[PDB]
Amino acid sequence: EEVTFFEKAKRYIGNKHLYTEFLKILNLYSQDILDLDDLVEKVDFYLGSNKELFTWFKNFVGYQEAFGPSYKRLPKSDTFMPCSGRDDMCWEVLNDEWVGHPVWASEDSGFIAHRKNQYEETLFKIEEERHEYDFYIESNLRTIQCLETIVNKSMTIYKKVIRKVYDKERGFEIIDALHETAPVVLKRLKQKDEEWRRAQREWNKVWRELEQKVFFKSLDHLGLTFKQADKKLLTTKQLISEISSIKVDQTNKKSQLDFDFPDKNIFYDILCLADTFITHTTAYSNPDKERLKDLLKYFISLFFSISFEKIEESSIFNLFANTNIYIFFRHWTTIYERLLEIKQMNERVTKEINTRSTVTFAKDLDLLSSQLSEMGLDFVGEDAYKQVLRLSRRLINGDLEHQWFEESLRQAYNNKAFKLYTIDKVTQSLVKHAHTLMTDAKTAEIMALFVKDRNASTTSAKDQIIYRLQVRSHMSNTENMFRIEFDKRTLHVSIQYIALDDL
Amino acid sequence: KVSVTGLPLNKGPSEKIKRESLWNDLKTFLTENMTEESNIRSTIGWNEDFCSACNQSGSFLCCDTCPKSFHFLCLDPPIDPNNLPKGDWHCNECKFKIFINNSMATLKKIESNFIKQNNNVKIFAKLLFNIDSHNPKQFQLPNYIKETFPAVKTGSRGQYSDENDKSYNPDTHIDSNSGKFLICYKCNQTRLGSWSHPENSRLIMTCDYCQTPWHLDCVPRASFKNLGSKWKCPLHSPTKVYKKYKVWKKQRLINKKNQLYYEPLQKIGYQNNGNIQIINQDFKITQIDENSIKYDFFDKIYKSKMVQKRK
Amino acid sequence: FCSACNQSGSFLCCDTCPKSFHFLCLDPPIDPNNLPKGDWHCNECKFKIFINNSMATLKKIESNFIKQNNNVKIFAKLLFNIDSHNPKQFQLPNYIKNSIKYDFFDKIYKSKMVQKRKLA
Amino acid sequence: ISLQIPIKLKSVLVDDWEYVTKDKKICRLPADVTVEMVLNKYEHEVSQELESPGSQSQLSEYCAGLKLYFDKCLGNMLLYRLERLQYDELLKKSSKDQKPLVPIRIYGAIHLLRLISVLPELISSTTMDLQSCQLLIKQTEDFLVWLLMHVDEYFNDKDPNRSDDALYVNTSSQYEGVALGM
Amino acid sequence: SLQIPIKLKSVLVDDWEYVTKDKKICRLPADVTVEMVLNKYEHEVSQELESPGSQSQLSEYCAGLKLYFDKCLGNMLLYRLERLQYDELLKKSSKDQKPLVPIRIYGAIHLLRLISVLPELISSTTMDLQSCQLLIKQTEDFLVWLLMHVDEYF
Amino acid sequence: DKRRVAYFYDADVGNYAYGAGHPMKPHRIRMAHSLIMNYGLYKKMEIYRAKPATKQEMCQFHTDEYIDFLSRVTPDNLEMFKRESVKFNVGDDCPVFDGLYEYCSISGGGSMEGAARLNRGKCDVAVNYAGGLHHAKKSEASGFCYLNDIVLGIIELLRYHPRVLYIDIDVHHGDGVEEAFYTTDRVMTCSFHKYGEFFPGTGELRDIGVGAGKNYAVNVPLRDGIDDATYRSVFEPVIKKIMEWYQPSAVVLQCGGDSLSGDRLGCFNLSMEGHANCVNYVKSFGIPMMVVGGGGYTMRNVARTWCFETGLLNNVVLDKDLPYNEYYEYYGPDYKLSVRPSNMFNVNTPEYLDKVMTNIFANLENTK
Ligand SMILES: [Zn+2]
Ligand SMILES: [Zn+2]
Ligand SMILES: [Zn+2]
Ligand SMILES: [Zn+2]
Ligand SMILES: [Zn+2]
Ligand SMILES: [Zn+2]
Ligand SMILES: [Zn+2]
Repeated sequence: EEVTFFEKAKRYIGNKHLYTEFLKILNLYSQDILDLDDLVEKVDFYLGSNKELFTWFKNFVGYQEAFGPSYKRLPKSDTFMPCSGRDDMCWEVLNDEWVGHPVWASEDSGFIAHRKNQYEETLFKIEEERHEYDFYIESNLRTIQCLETIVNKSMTIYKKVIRKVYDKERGFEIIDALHETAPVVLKRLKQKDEEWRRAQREWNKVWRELEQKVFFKSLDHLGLTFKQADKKLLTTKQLISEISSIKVDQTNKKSQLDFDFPDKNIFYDILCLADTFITHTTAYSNPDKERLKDLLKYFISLFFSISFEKIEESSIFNLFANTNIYIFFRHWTTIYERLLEIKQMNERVTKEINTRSTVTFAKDLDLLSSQLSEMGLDFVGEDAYKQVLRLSRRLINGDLEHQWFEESLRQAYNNKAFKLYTIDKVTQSLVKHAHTLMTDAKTAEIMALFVKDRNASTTSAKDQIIYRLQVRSHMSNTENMFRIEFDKRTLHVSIQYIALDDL
Repeated sequence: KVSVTGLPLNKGPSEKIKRESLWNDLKTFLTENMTEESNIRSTIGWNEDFCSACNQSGSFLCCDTCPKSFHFLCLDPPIDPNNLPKGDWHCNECKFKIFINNSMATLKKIESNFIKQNNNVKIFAKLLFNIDSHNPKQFQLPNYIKETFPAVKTGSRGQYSDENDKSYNPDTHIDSNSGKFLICYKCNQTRLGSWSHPENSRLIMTCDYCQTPWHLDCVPRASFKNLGSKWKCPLHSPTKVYKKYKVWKKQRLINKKNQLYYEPLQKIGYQNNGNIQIINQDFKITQIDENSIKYDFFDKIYKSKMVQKRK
Repeated sequence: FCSACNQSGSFLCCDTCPKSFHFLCLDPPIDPNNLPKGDWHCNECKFKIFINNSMATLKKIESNFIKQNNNVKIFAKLLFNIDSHNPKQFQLPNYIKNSIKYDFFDKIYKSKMVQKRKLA
Repeated sequence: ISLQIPIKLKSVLVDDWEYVTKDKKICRLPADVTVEMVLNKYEHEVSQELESPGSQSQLSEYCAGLKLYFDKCLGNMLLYRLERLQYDELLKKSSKDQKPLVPIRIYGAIHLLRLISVLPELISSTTMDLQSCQLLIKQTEDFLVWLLMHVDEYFNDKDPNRSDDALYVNTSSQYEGVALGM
Repeated sequence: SLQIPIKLKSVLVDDWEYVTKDKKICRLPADVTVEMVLNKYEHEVSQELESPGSQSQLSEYCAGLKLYFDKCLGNMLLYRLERLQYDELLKKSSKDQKPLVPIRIYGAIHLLRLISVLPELISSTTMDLQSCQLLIKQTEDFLVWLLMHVDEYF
Repeated sequence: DKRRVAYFYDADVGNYAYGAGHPMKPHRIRMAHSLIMNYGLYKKMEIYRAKPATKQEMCQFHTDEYIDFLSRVTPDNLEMFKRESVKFNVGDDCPVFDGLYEYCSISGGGSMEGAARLNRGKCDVAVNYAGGLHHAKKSEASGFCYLNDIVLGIIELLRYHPRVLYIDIDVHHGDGVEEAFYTTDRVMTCSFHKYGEFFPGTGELRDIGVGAGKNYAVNVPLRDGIDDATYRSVFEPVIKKIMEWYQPSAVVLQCGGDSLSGDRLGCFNLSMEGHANCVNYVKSFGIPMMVVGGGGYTMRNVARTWCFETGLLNNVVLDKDLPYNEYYEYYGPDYKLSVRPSNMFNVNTPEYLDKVMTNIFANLENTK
């Protein structure tokens, strides 16, 4: 077995440029330039993912201070620098040789700063102005208090105060006179304090209204960029790439995608939103609207076997589909997962909103915003999930702006509901994909075969082969196929990516 | 005057800012009467913008007879800034040309220095005389040594440079040269994640030397490399070893004109350094071939086995 | 003068180089009556035209011969130079007066037999 | 003109360049082996071999001229910008004790190697004759061959973080800031 | 150079005297030829080597020595007074149309003179300083082994 | 636990300020006090004003030349110090303002007095938010820090305790403190920091120490967007293992607000509760502790976090409604005692943290 190790390693590595470096490392060991530890660590980096070959190699070769990358050693000449207050214990415990100095640790390049959005910059500017006003006012007030203590009966503060008040450069003479005029500086400083305080009141009002609109936008990171990323990443190519990547990872080591539906009211909510859009949209004729509603209701009632009567008034099964049906199902699952995520926090968020206390010292008295309360976008009562659904319906209709919808969601869910900012566009795309499922002959035939199989309810093993063969006959010979499996006992969906393995 | 608000600090409203930024258990005063002094410490009982020498920025001590400015340290002898010369200052060449440069009779002075040094050294007398008319200048390799190694380049400041100096984003997992997925060497997976669950994905690096891709969690590492040296995956030869100490360093790359190769006839046991090639006379690159490496490895293993089993 | 034993007798004169050899002091020996009936060259001056005219360039035939004779590689540089010298008498040195894997496995096999029998 | 330097010495010079301008290291001064010691050993080892006085006096003349040129040009052209501060410090240590600085007794064997690297340019920027240039180049090449022979005992490779007796030492932040910032 | 023992030098001088003064060329292929000696050497020495590299070196050296004794025998390893005999052998090899294998004709007297001028031949090459030492060491080891077995060979 | 708490505050510390646009402001110290007194925590704590440090006391760690330069430098005469500004990095990176030396002396005196009170047994918790400058190293200013008062406080602590633990939860690596005790086993430094192209540049997983101090320096390099549930899952096991194996006699905790969500420079996503959980966990061990407040550049958040942590040290949980301090207008729309995390993405996968913790636990085996 010792003779076949090299070809085993050659096959496992799978590249020539890496096998060359492996041979170079082995040669370096063979010339007494590498000890066994470095050889074993390098072969760990090469064949360590394999468990048998590495152990065999370690048992064959007989394997049986650590300086850091960010510290240098200075010469002892540059070590003894006079520290007058240093003692024997201080000399014993303090380190004088090894130095780190981030500049060396930066490779003489620099550092990357964290990106900040514009609302954070506005907040920083407001804070800076507040700090300047408060710093000047408090310094003047402290100097005033000290001056009153002097007149009536810790070094640079008063000097800088009277140097700021007197900018004529004559202030130094005033300090000298103060060391030898106290009422004069007293009455000057008190007037300065009064005018600065008035200006501070006006500026505090302005800053309050300015911050009170951008605060919640400042804490929204994934939401701001969201409604450009959803358009780019909710395409057919991205979903195909995801399922292909999962399949490739599985094959490098039948249930690629797994979905679990723990609630059925979300289906009615999605149907309601879709019907609202279909009624509102000026992009389909009158019969086409009814056809789209019928398709949506029939598909949801047949695939998930929910109901057929209450749905319009409010044994594993397999489906072999082309790209269109897969994309339609993926859009439906996206809507369902987003609504489920916003729904599972119903009780906590509802309790928070209802039991949201207010400060009585100055909040209720002076500093409040009825802006969201003037449009009913404050979620008081009006259970959060149902209110979100109602606002989504309003946005789909068009009588609600996107800005106020997003602001209400931000203030009601603490920026945890940023994924519903595109509910109208996702509903529109779902309706469009339902439409293309009608105006295509091949997809119509595939859907008819699915309906026949689903309604048969009693089929033998031949249902797995002849049905797939007929669907492929209605399909082309080059593009992918998807197998969607539905289980009623737990309402579980499994998606398998049969690109060309059926041929 | 002017504050950060852009106002004299006494105005306030700034009507334009108003329109832009609008829509349409006791107090601290008792802290001065409850702070006890704490003094129980155990230690309480005690013309050009560059330098004519190095061609770099910084503060300069300028000359007047010419537009040349030198650093304080870039001067022979160096001058401390606190102890300013405080007088008419020129560089060496200005002093020489003002005081000594009589071009009609300069050769006679050079010959006088030549014959004065003829007693001891006459091959360097001209060179010694040629040193007083030159200003200080930073040392640089004379442009025929750097070209010997076709991997060394000069930076903007003149420093040494080598060939090691350079939310949910799924497209980083795609080669973009063939459309395939970048498969991590350690785990054999791409771990692309999904837009539904972007926390199921793993960042990938695609090493800059051999183009192999790695995960930041497979090779222990926190961030990407963007500013420092080029990243090299752990699948490369050390090129520098400390053996218990003794230091081994791999030879630099020589231009192919002087890069001598040689193939030994021994091919079983041949003491070479890590300067091999798989298939002035101090930089030979032995060509070793794979079979010889196999035999060397097996020889070393078997010999060490005997060495240990003798005991 | 026969430039193989440095003696006198009946020689075989050359044309390009002024050298004379015996009919029997050659490798292979030639019958004295059996003339070449043409152009004859000794071991030298035949490799010279071989390497300067017919092949491409110098220092390339040696590499090809060494690569071809890689089985015996330590003697390759001697085997290449042996076919370039005229035969000479043996004067005293003046101070007296998948074919690779099979070899790999056989080497390991014999070496491990030696190991085991030496250990015990 | 043209100087034939062995390739290993070129590698040594490039290593020095990398150590100074990239790793921010300087030379451990005073050197264990200075320029004066290297030249004295070379002269004693070479003159003891040949016997012709005409070729023996030229060796002494070459060594003396090399020493003089190094002493006169080290402070001008043989130092990188980082090293100059160190140089200045030495001058101060020389000026406090009334002892003049003699650079051939402090620096050694790596500043001499970079001294005889710009000799072609220094010769080119003169009015020197032809056979004098030929003689200088021949002596320099002989010295370079001799130095290449004894290379391992003058240019060792030990890390400053491990050995206290290495050729190079690490600079501190307070040193580098003054050197490259003021 | 090569370290040839005194006894082997005496044997070479004895053969020189027995050929060039009292002409007594030995008989046509004897009982022990070069091939038998070399195979027995490679067989009896390989059983005391514990390294595969040494085994490969020994095998390569033996094969190269055989292939070099083939092309060097009639070139510069024969006295003048013997050449005619060689010639007749050649003629026999011409008549029978059987290839000539000089390893199995000459033996144990002509291999000794083969490793007697090798330093000269090596010096007239371009071999490196490291392989020539290996060749010298191998030849020295073979010379010592042959000196050990001298009474039964020659 | 019911510990006795000493609280150090100087009323002049807020009157010093950096440049106009500089992010670092001592004013937040004045703010956290105003909340603390208005919540009524002065009834549970002993409030002191430490005597400011002297030059000789500073020179126990720093050099005489650096301290002498700091006591003479002024915005007026900066042009007369051109060699010292580049020696000590007190030029553009770390500016020079009117109250540099008195501010440094106040911070150092507070830290040293807190350590002294811990030594004498007067209290079991010392709080000094003026301290916590963990970047200055003995001859130079770095990271807006001019005097390493943590080193002085630990030096004062080492006169009575064999082993001292130092814990840093700022986003930045504690380079000064780690460098000061890099070769000793008396002090064990542990830092949880963001490593990458970030300012301290240092803090790699293989910086365990040199010499006798080998394996007595722990670095946890983290990524952007870490939250409370992940930060505590990293923080609790590491600190627990350090406590069982190193067994310190006293602990210093640098509570820098740089790790809070919404910071100018920081890139973490910790809320107030996730930041105070570290303080609560360290307090739950029973050994003497000294809490210092280092970084933090959003005053309204760092002040609230410091007030909440001070309340937690007094075994109370403060109400979420602010008590109407002087700076009431700073505290946003709701005027609550809370810091809201953002929805930013967390790039700290469990595998990377698992590998980091495995490395740290392997190194920690040689400290007991
Ligand atoms: Zn300069
Ligand atoms: Zn000038
Ligand atoms: Zn991976
Ligand atoms: Zn690589
Ligand atoms: Zn003859
Ligand atoms: Zn001829
Ligand atoms: Zn910080």
